[PDB]
Amino acid sequence: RWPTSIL
Amino acid sequence: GPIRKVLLLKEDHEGLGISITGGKEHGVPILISEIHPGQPADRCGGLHVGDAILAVNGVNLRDTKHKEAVTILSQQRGEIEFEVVYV
Repeated sequence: RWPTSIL
Repeated sequence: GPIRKVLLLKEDHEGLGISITGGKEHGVPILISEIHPGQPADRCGGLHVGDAILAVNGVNLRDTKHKEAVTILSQQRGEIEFEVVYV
């Protein structure tokens, strides 16, 4: 599972 | 798909209006997973879910780890040029 970042 | 150059305009009080996933430590590019409605990426018109971000303002992002990309992307201001490709 990959990370997600809101930017 | 074809590599594209896309211009995004944002003001200093805003973020980019995207979510990213992936990164070199996961063996995949920095990928746009969300375009948030009404925020700068949506407004610019040329960035979409599934695009890999190859570079921003001439900074290569092809072999960047997730958090490296966050730092680089969040530092950009004003008129921001993206190099992107949909795969």
